[PDB]
Amino acid sequence: TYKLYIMTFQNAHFGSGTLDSSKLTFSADRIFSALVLEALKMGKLDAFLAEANQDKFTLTDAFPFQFGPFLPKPIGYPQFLALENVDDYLNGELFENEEHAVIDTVTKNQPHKDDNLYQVATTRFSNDTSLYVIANESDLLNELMSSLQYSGLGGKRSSGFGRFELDIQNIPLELSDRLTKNHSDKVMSLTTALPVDADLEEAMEDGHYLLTKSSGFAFSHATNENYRKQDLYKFASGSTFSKTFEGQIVDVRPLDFPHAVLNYAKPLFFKL
Amino acid sequence: TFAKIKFSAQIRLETGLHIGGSDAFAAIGAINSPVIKDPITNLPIIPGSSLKGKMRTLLAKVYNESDILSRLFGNSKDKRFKMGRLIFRDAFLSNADELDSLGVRSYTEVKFENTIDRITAEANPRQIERAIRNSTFDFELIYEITDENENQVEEDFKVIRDGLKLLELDYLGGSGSRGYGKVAFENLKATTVFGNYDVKTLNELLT
Amino acid sequence: KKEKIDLFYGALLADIGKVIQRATGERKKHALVGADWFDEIADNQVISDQIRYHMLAYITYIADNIASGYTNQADIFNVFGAQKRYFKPTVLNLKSKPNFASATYEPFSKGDYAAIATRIKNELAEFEFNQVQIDSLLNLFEATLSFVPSSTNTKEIADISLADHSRLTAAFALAIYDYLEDKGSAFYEEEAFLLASFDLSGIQDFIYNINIATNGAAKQLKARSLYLDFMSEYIADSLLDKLGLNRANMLYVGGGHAYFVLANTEKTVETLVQFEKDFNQFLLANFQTRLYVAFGWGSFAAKDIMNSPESYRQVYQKASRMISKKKISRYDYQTLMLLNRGGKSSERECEICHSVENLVSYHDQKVCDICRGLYQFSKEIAHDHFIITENEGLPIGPNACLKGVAFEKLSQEAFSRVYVKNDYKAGTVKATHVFVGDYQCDEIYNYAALSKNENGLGIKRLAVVRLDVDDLGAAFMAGFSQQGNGQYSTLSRSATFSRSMSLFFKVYINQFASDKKLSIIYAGGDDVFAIGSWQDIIAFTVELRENFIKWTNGKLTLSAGIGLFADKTPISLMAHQTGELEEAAKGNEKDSISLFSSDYTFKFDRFITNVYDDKLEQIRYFFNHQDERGKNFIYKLIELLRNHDRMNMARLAYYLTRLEELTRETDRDKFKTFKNLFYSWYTNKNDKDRKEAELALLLYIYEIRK
Repeated sequence: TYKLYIMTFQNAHFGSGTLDSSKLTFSADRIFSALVLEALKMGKLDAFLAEANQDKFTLTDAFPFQFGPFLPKPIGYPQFLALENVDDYLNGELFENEEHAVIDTVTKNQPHKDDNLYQVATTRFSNDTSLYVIANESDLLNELMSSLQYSGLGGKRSSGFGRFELDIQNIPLELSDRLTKNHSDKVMSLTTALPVDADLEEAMEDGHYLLTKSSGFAFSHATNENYRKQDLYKFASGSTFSKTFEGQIVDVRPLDFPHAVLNYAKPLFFKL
Repeated sequence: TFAKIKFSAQIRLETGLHIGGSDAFAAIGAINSPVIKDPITNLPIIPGSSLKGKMRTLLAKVYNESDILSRLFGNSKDKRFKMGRLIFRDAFLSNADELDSLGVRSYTEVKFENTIDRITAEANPRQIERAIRNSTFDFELIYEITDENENQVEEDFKVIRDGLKLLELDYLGGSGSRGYGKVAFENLKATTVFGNYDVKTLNELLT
Repeated sequence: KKEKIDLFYGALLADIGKVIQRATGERKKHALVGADWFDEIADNQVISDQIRYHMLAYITYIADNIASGYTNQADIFNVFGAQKRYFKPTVLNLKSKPNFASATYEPFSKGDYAAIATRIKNELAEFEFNQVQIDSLLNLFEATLSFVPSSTNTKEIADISLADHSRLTAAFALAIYDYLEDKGSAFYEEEAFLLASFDLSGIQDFIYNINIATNGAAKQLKARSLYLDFMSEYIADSLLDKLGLNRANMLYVGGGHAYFVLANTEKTVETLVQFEKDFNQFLLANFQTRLYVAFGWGSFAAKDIMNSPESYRQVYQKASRMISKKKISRYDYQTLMLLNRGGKSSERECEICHSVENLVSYHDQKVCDICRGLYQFSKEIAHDHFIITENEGLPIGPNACLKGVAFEKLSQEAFSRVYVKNDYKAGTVKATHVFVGDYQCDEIYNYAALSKNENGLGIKRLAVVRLDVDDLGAAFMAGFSQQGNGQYSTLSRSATFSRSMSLFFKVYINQFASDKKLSIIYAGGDDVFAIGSWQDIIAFTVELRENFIKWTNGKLTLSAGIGLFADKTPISLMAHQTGELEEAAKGNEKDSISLFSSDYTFKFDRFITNVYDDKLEQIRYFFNHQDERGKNFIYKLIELLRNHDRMNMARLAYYLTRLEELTRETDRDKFKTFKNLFYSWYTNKNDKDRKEAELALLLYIYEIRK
């Protein structure tokens, strides 16, 4: 709400459902699960969840940062837009997407083995592009993300991916004025949110979203076996709505599991 | 407590690195087997997976029959040891300006090779691209102190340095049984970042 | 419904006496000729009585007036960017030479029409007029009464076939019958018709979800693209037979798209929404949002289409905006709570679909339901008939499946789906035609070893084509509104266009490869993907593009990307490094055949006429009538062509002049003409001749390799 972070990667894998395909942003439950796995170690996640369950805790997925903050294309009412261009895009002439990251793909190996060729895609950022989560300024979050500097984000992360440099900044105005979370007019979820149920019936009627399917494993220390998550369909970073809704933190534990698998989907919005 | 202590080296080339490539096209008179590069910089890269697996196959000959490889490089099974506390990073060719001040045109060279048949004695030439000699790359390696680590921190440092004395004896790269590797770790130090730890005795140990 | 099928046959077999008049040269009206010939040919009271009085008969009258909106049938391609041809009236044979409409074929034929009229007299006399027998009476009606002109007496551009004209009279007749069954020449202003459509989002993502470590990769690509083809054709036929209609209420089914000419009736809207929700609950049950079918319908009137520049684009935009809204707004709040609230404790996954429903392995690790069904269908693809059975395996519908039967009985079926056999060669009762581009030669592990000529000269490579038309959807939008006052973009002409682009790239692409040692994996006009041996791949692309500019009158030309790959490099890695080349081929003015690498992207004009038949033929004529200069000379010529500063022009001058005095003085003059050629097109200031010489010498070294 109050303080945009800055992640400067220069090497990152961000998943997309495979290893052969990566994506240049990372869909806010990834950064929230990174913080949960960073507060599970240095054991602190009870404080981070008593903070996180509050309505003070907002969090927001990454958008590019090339000399200024970007926002998604709002889906409907005629790919990213700088904040200077969003009002001109709601008139809409041409805002063709420049290069933020080049998505390379490299074949790798496990030498002297039998089915050993895997292929890792990689967003290689173009020497100025950063990714900027927007979250509420809090010291616990700063101790968490200043060590996610050195643990990394997203992909392989122990083979040298997703490792950044955090450069916490104030939010520039005309982007702080339009983060609302309780509005009643033409609004845009710049997170990937999942509404509460009756609130979701309120959400579907004139919401212009994508769906995008957050899924596809639980990272644990208590199974010695990899169990699939509960395959959560969500909304997109575009996803215009009317009458701003209220999201969840959807427990997607693979049933009969020792702990919770949280999958942050509650929205910070953008007025338009 | 919690810490993330990073290691640091300029990793110098004593012969030429050949690493990698995805086999685009042969291009009849051009480089068969080009070296891996950076898409933005077009400079040679030592990727972090290539360092990580290489020094965990070097430690799978010393520290094998294991728990200590498993907790330093993860294991897909074995619920404790997933992302085992070592966070590699790609290496990024620091001394490019020095290579243009020593005077060289490209940062990679083309080595001409061939293969002479045992019966016909007919040649078969190759043009392997190498990352040229006396280049330094930036090597940093995050080791991650937690409480379960704080049981057993120091014997993970008699491995890492032991895992860096072996890349200086094996080759780190592609066809390095005939030259082509021979990497070195000049100016090898350690420091602590996010947390708080004492790396005085560690930095005396890294000699 | 007996009135409805009598209405159908009396609309579709209406104006069949135009062939019976064109053959044998009669004088009276074609309606009376067709109805008397029909009463002499078969026994049907109401069908004859409405072939009589169509100029239930009143529905056929109004439908003929709507679908209307001596020379041969001209083309489709007299209407684009201006450059006029005519067709010789023949029969569509799906294993034969194509009918390239040369510009000199305007002739009173009258001898082909004897064969057409005797074939309709043969295969329609002993014929039952049931409801299930409409399909052959479309399909055979495409074989004969295509390539014949619809109405030739007027001086209007007769691009419209008689087959397409008659099937649109049938379409508007059934639609008028449904609308007038809802209610009970001011009909033209009444909004009666409803151009429906769908879009199957996810076709190019369902096919290419294969990994570098797929066990069998190219069989999966062929089976998946054919599976989505049959899915869109079953959506088309399942909507048309769930509703009280049939095929010919349809324009094409090419991509994921299919345009129908349904009626308003206040009941096609509700069965459209119901069929949409039913089929999408099917797609949720078996795919989990990997692909989604969205239906959009634009209502319009009869006077709206006949105005025609400004109104057909309006109803097309109306039917596409609802598709766009349903593509954005995906689901409806019950399905999504059924999607999220699961209690799955999965441990294994499909290694392809990443889906968890029912997982019994077919290979080393694990596989899904649908991926095991495609493992079955990739072996059943080599059959000829594809039956729509209930619960037989590999599903394409809610109460339906699909399997490739080897022309057998003792099997349940609903539709037979012939695909490479003709429009009538071995038709059963419920058989409809599918256009499929699945030529197949020796299997793909042998395309890299059969690159040699059995004389040991040829490099063991394996080439891949990904060619496509430059802009298809732009031609669907405004390809026909370029001439006139924006006119000529009618339903009929766009239908004939998309049929002839779905007849070219799916039927005639097999006869462009009825040799040629390559396996066309999927071909649909929006894309072609052909893996084969490189000498035959390059000849395949050259032959396809030259036949495609003998087609289309030189408009709408295509742009290919050919990649050479070694032995057994995986088809996931192979179909992606070739998509890069054909998007670099689309990375210039109109088109290019981007060969081997990301450069070498030559325009097709300064290719086949200029590399493949000019420069390589002179290189081949030099190094095959001559003995002393070998591959070392060609290697140094390629090196000097690849470096090329001005100093290399000096070094090449010295080199060629220095070797000229090192020949036998009986071989000096042949070398001297070759020296002058190479030095002329090395220093030619066009900048193109150097690149063309470099690729030409690449090709000559790839030929002569032992």
